[PDB]
Amino acid sequence: ACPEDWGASSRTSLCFKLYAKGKHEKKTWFESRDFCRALGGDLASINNKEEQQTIWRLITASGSYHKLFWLGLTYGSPSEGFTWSDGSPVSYENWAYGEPNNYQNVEYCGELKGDPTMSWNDINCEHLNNWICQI
Ligand SMILES: CC(=O)N[C@@H]1[C@@H](O[C@@H]2O[C@@H](C)[C@@H](O)[C@@H](O)[C@@H]2O)[C@H](O)[C@@H](CO)O[C@H]1O
Ligand SMILES: [Ca+2]
Repeated sequence: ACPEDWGASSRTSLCFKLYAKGKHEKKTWFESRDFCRALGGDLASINNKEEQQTIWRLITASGSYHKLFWLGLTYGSPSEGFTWSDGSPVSYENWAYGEPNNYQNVEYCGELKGDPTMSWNDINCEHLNNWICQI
């Protein structure tokens, strides 16, 4: 079961919460990770298409599209490539076309484009974004 405002009550329920903020309250990737971890959770990992649907549904209920959200995607070692901050394997991927491209060699964190594509892009970790936590 999920906490109130994070999901449903069934044993298989996955718990996510959107944090959409104005520019003066958006956070870097590391700040967002720390915020979610302070609650006992982490930045959201999207481990399969079912979790993707869950998050997309939350976005539709928000009444706001096209927003960008930090996910728990962070680059590891050169041989690892991208990892999830919660330690789960990156088995499922939904990178946008041509991503991750490490554009200009400065893109080590992953963001979700909150539109129907639900696609991922690697971007500079110091950008200020909205974020999604899990618990
Ligand atoms: C898919 C791809 O390689 N896109 C390149 C562009 O990078 C993309 O857009 C920028 C603004 C940033 O969001 C990147 O994280 C993203 O991958 C790049 O700007 C452009 C330069 O001419 O080349 C594209 O191919
Ligand atoms: Ca990129």
